[PDB]
Amino acid sequence: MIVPVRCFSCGKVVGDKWESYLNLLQEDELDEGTALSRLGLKRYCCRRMILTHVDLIEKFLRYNP
Amino acid sequence: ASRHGQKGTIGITYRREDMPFTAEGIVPDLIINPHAIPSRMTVAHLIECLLSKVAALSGNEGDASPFTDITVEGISKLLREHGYQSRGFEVMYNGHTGKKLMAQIFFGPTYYQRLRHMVDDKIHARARGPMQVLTRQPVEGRSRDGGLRFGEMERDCMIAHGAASFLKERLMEASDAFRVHICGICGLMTVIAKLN
Amino acid sequence: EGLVEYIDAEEEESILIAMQPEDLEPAEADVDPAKRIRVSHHATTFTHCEIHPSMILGVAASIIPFPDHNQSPRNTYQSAMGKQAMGVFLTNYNVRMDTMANILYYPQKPLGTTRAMEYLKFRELPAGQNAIVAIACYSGY
Amino acid sequence: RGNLMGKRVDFSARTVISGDPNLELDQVGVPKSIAKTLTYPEVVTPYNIDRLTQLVRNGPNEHPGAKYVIRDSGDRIDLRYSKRAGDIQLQYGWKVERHIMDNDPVLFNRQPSLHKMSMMAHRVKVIPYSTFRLNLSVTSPYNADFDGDEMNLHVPQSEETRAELSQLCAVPLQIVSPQSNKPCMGIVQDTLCGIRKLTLRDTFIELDQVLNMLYWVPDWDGVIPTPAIIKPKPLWSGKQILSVAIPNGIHLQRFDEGTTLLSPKDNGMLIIDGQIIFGVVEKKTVGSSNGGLIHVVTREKGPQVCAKLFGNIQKVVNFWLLHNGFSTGIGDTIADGPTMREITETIAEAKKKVLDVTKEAQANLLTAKHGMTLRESFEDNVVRFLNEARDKAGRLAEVNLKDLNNVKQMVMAGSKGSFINIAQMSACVGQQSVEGKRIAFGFVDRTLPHFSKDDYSPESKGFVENSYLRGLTPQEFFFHAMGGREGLIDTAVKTAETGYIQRRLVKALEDIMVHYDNTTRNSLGNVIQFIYGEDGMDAAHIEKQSLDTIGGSDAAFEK
Amino acid sequence: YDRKVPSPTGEYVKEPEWVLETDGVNLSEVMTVPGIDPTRIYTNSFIDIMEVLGIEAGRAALYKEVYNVIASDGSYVNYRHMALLVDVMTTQGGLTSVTRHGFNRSNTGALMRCSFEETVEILFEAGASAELDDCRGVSENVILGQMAPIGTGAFDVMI
Amino acid sequence: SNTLFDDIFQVSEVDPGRYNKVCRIEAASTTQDQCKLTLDINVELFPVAAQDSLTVTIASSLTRSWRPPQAGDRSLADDYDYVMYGTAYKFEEVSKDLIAVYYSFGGLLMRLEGNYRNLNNLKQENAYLLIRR
Amino acid sequence: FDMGGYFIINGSEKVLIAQERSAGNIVQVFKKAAPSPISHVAEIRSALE
Amino acid sequence: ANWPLPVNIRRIIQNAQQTFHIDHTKPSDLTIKDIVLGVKDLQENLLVLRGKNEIIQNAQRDAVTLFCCLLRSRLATRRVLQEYRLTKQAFDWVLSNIEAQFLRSVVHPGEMVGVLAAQSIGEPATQMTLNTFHFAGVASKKVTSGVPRLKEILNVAKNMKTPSLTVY
Amino acid sequence: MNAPDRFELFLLGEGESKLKIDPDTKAPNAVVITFEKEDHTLGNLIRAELLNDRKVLFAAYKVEHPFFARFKLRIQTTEGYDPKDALKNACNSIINKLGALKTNFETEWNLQTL
Amino acid sequence: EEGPQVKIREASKDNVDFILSNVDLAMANSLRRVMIAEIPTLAIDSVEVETNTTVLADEFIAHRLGLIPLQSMDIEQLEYSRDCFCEDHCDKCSVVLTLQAFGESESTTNVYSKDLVIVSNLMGRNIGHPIIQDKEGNGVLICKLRKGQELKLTCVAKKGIAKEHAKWGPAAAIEFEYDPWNKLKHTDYWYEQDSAKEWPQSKNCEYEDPPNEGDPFDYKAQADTFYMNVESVGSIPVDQVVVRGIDTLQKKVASILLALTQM
Amino acid sequence: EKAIPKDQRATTPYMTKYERARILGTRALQISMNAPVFVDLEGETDPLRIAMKELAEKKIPLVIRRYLPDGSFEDWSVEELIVDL
Amino acid sequence: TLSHLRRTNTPIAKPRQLHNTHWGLVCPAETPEGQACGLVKNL
RNA sequence: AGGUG
DNA sequence: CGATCACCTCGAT
Ligand SMILES: [Mg+2]
Ligand SMILES: [Zn+2]
Ligand SMILES: [Zn+2]
Ligand SMILES: [Zn+2]
Repeated sequence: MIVPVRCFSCGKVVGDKWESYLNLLQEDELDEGTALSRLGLKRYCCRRMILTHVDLIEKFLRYNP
Repeated sequence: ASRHGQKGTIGITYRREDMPFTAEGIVPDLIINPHAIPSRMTVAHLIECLLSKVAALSGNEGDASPFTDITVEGISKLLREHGYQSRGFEVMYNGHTGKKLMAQIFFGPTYYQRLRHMVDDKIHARARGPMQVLTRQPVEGRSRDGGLRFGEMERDCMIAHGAASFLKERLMEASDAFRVHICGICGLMTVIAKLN
Repeated sequence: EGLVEYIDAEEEESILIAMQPEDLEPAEADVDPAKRIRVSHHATTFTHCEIHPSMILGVAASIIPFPDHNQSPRNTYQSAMGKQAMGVFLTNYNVRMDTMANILYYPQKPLGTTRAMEYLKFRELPAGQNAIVAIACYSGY
Repeated sequence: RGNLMGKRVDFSARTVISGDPNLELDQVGVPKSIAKTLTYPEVVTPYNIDRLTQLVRNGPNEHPGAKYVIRDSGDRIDLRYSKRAGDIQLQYGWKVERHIMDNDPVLFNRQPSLHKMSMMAHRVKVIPYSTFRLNLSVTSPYNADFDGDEMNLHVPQSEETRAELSQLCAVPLQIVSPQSNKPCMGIVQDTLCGIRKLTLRDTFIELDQVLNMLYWVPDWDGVIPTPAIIKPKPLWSGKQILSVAIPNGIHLQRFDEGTTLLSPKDNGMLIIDGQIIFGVVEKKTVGSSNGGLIHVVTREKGPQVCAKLFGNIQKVVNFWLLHNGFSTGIGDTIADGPTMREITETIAEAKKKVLDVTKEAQANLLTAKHGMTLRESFEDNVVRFLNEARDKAGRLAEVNLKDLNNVKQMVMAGSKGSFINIAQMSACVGQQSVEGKRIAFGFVDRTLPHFSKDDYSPESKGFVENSYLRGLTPQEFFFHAMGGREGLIDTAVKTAETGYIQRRLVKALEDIMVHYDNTTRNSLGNVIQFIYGEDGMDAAHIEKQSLDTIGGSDAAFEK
Repeated sequence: YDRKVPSPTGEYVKEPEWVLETDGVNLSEVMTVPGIDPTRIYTNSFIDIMEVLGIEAGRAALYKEVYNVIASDGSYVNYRHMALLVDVMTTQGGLTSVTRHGFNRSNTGALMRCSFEETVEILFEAGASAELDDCRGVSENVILGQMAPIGTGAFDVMI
Repeated sequence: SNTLFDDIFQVSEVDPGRYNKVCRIEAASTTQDQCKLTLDINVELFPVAAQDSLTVTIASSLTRSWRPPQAGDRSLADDYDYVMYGTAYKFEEVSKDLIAVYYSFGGLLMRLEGNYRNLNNLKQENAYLLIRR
Repeated sequence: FDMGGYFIINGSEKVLIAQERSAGNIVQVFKKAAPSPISHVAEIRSALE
Repeated sequence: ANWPLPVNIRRIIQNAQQTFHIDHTKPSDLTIKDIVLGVKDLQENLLVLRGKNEIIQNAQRDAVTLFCCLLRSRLATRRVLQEYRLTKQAFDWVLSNIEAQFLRSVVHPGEMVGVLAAQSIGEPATQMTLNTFHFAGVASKKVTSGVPRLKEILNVAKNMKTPSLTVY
Repeated sequence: MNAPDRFELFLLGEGESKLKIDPDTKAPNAVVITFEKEDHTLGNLIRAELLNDRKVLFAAYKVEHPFFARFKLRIQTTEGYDPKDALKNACNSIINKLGALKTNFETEWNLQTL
Repeated sequence: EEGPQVKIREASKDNVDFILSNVDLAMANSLRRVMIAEIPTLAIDSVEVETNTTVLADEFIAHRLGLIPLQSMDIEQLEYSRDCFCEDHCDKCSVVLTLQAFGESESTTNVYSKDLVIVSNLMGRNIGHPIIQDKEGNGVLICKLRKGQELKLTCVAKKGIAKEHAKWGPAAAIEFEYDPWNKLKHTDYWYEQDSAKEWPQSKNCEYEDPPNEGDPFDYKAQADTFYMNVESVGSIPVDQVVVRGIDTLQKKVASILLALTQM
Repeated sequence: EKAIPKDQRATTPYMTKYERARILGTRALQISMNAPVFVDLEGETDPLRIAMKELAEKKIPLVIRRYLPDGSFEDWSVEELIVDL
Repeated sequence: TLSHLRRTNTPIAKPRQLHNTHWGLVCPAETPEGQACGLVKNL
């Protein structure tokens, strides 16, 4: 359910990195690890944030009203 | 709780600054005690952590499937390839002083579950309230503002203590207590209460 | 095409099952000291083979990472707990009217998964978060 | 049963319990809301009039306040409503139902209440947050932990009722238990683990920390002890700064194994006046031992003084450890490359001893001893052969574990872990049993349909060759699950039965008490014992003592 | 079996000895067998010890048994506690069980017994036999909502 | 007070029994053919190799709250490199003439045996050990 | 993601819990304890499907 | 030798040694008469039952029989001098300290001794794990233990599961 | 629910004053200052700087419970020296070090390129 | 200059690597702490929800809004609302933001921090401008809208510190290391065979000399020279995180010095 | 009837724990209800602390009726009873 | 939910025990602790 | 019933 | 004629 703003552990803004990550995976066709590092997510607390996120909102938006 | 039979309540909440910290500046979201490990023998918990650390670093999903040839060595080999000490240990500095802890901490990511059973849904206190019609005793349940049961098992501890009056207070002043009239002849509750 | 068959405990009585396709039926003639010790092919008069011994487990247990490295009761205890754990129970949650519904704000797909989780739809509807955790004696709280 | 022997009661609270290292042994951490709910009827006397009047002014929503004012004629003044809630000019003889305040005695409990120690009087400490807070050392008598346990709290309503709690039920009084004639509380977990670490010969602390540690002790005399070292740096040993928590006039001697007054291994224990001379402080000293510091201090210095001792030791050790740190990794289960080889071949030669004994049984060369079956003897042998393997394999691991091994460290302190734990986690799990026999042939002449018929081999009948580190195979896994289940099965069936036993015992002995003639009589005044326990001594005031006229040689008795 | 027996020089010595262990009980007959120590013969059947040797011996074996359950568990309970229980079952002359058949049938107060088991029927026979309840018991005072003659209430306080 | 005992010892063996800062020393006096010493030394602060020749001194001089030395003008009774403060715990006589004394320096143990110890080493919470070269 | 397998009775979702019973028409032999006169018994829980 | 008894004499002695600063190098100011007769007096003062009559007098004598065995073995003339190196002052204090601690050690009338016993047995019974035994590895060591055995005992089991007869 | 307001960590209440000076009973020329609404950030920093003063015999601080922001600082000085002066000088020494640090960082920052 | 010494290794718009030589660990840490928790910033501290026909809950959004970085450059020329004499908020103590979004398009509509609009009187001070570091020019995805979906709300951004709520930290992780050789012997390494082989070398080892094999332990040595890396969220620039850090610390020490004068 | 004379008394000369708790309790109850204090207060306000001092200074005018198992009793004043403990 | 829909109940020699024959049919772990331990099974 | 210890 | 203590929650008639 939607990309968290900021990493719970440290605070680095991650809420602006999602769409960018998705283009890096789909359009650039790179692997998650190189995708995360290209966005500038050096620490593993910041890595799990995006890598471990499930974007349930896309499914929720499918609900008619 | 973790996915390894490790249930535990929040003891206290520390902000980022008071928390122990990595040379990288990483800080735990959670601190679990070493004493929860030896007797419980939940080794997979420790392995999940090693794997999950490697997984977050490399940007891959860790294969924690049972009957596989995934070894602690194999994982350790990959974690070191990421410039970390192979067994999950990390040098950590004290949040209060900045001084390095003499001990290195097994630090890394572990999948933790938020369970039900939350203090606020459990807390109850009663100091006089609703009384059941028949028994004239405090009602039952938090949802009804009930009285905590002081069972016979509890009555026993008080007898053991030799606290004769507290035991009388629990069963009279708090809870029950009623004034009846007795006939000196038959000794029954036949005396008609015509007070005033 | 009869490449797979349905067996109950009654028929199980009369058959010889291999645990793995490979390690249980190739040939015979150094090792990895890290890897666990497995017996052998030995009894070689097989009629069947196990699809996957991970399949001996059900839903709640199929969620545990490496239960094969855990004490048997901890695996039972966890199975009870996972059912008390919050998460996105269903995508339609907003449209339902249930007596109590606990939904996690930012659920996370675990960094440590089981192959069985793919079928259990766990990484699509998770029930927990990947917390950065330190095993340590701190303030003693 | 549910309305006369027991009943639901007013002035009772309950919540989730949590641990507090900054709380006193005899204290109880009560949430503000709870303190604000539960009240004590306090009669207006010139002694309290000023405080009571003010508390009535604070009202029911501000904490050190009250709800209800009881005047003569009977009527209650509800402080939450009432137009005169701000008015109220109190009179002596009126009662003020004031909120529960710091230091009030309260009856604290945890179910099942199978002990007099499961119910104790604690000193109130009104604190924020929703959990009841308690000192880790009061955990054991209640048999509590913080995995989600809930505790009950009761409030005395009379002056005599609160006297009964403080004079009979108080936590410091319950320290030395009559059940086992030893204490029922001691130093546990981080404090037990840290104390060992702090107490080593190697452990040396500098001024900066020394002073902080010294200050942390509240009773501190204010005197900086002369450091044990005044060489190219002043250094205080851990023993030194910890001996500050121990009071004066305290003497303790032990002798473990190699203890020789020169204690080369730093074993045994020697405390003179109140300074630890030698010996690493672990469970034997600081646990709930028969001849422990606690038993000694309660007897020598008093209940309320020994209660202080917990806090003092806690405060130093907790702090020192907060700064030293301690952890447990996956590395603490890893045993040497060469150690694993030996463990592996240990199990391999056990496997052969089993195979040969089997080969022997099959040849009719096996002869069973009088009283048992040819098969009974075989199984009894194999089971023994295989247990020896696990014990030898685990011992090989324990030996390889360094003094820096965090699991070994806990075992050494006595905080958590025993041999088995080391063994099963790092060397070999071992044989699994059900109904006290190795894995049975559930299928016809086989344990699993992966085996052939009549296979009495270790692997087939439930021997777990692997350690939790290596990982269990599907068969091993299932077999361990079968054994594992058996545990949970009786665990359950025990409590339903042990509970009934407890009741019956209690019911049968309810009325047995010591009368004013040292005689032990029932409700009929029938003699049970003429002298209680045959000596007329209270169980808590007793302790194991060596009678020196019984043992020794006739020659040594003479000398 | 291992035995702690004193040596001729004074010190207690570890001298091993042969001991027979039986499946079944016939104490009366086995103790009269020539070649044994009839002073030392034992049985886990405390009831058989009671019938053959007497109530006092039965009491010694009854404790030895209770003790042995606690001991085998690794636990330790002070003598006085099991001593008491054992005496309670013993003082009656025979072996009164810790059940409704045993202690609950005793000459104790009608209200104090009805609190354990057979609740209504205890009060029923109390009515017919026209029982007078002593009110010296804990249970009766607990029911009667009075300060029981327990510790604090085991004496009267006067001016 | 002043010195209670002073001697030059010859180290024979040095052992770190599962310790990294501490070592138990074994030495006999170069003068007296019976006078021995067994003592725990902090080899991190002052190392001791085997066969070393050290000068040992038991004093009782240079009681109230400890004050940091403060070089200002404070001159302590040492031209030494290693100093410890401890307590006497046992005065065991090893028969006839031979007598031993037990000292603990916050748990760093010391046993010294001979005969001429006498009226000097008494039951005192006071005891200073001093080592040089 | 819903899997079904349940019912909806007066708005509430109901799960019928699978009930474990001993199979019928099966012959089974059992030894009988010491005070009993019959040493062994052969049983058949016969029923019509 | 080791048995739970009131008044830890060892500690009392240790306390006297520290308090009075006992010097093992100086001869004691005691007498054989002071020790021998002193201990004999202390014994007469270890009260449990205050009745001046014969029955109660012997009941009292019986109750202190074992503790006096300890007292005598510990406070023997050779031991008081050779071992402890006590002084008349330290010795006199030891005597009065034992008497006081003994009277403190005595059970209090009103003590709910019955409930105490029941709970003292009941609590460790719930703590009992394994209805089986640690003897499970051996064949001729299989006797009913744990909660089932404790159940057999309390119920006064006419037909116990493992009736055994140990012959000497 | 029973959780206190987060501003209570840095905001003083009614009646609550920052410093509370209390003469120590156990030792001469010793004082116990109670810093209100202040954690380890100030405690440890002041305690470490007091240790630099040669005329300071003792300096140790403590956070008696983590729920509350307050901390206790014990200072013992030599005769003639008031511990309130020891605290004063310690505080100034800190300011002077911090002042220097600010300028030094600024001079370096203005050299960098990015 | 005089006391503590600084040597900037690398500097960027978001990070500062530097060496803090001639300083005490107590100061190094107190600075590290105060950087994390006590530098005041500006963050949304009130959400007035006019309309919410969205997938997400009001508070769920309100919470994310608080987490959005806002320009905190001239935060010192803005009052803490508690100190302000106004009833509630004003221009001297707050900044008012507006979020109006509606899914006009068939395709999924996205809501960004760029979509927040300042309504308050700014009075020429660098404040409340949502921090955008995103390449496309729209930082932080607040929400996603379908079609009929609309979100109308109003934000009151206020002055505050992380010590009250984590949203107020100009924060991010601060790297902190001293003595990369354990010459101080401040930590005892856990090993299996070799500590040196099993523990990886820190990049800061290059800036120091190894223990030099058979050398006696330097007991008297104390911790000075600390390797740090301050990362900024964006609200306040890097220099200012450290500069304000030192400043807050001076200010809080000065308050004690001042509290002594009052008594 | 029944009673036992002051001379000839087998009961403990020392006060029991149950005896003092009931005593301090009863005395505290009286103090709380504005009864006169038989000891000088040292800035004391708590009814139990005052009862504790009144016992410490042996000025509690209460007597314990020690019932024996036959029914007979022995009257022991707080003044005579030894409060060792 | 999935777990609930795959539950077994056994009303009323050793039914609570994980039998050999349960292999690959009923879960070796998933069972309630106490009261109905080993009577409530999961597929 | 469904669960918490 | 028995058959662990206490505690929560639900929806039933
Ligand atoms: Mg628990
Ligand atoms: Zn991060
Ligand atoms: Zn009538
Ligand atoms: Zn304003």
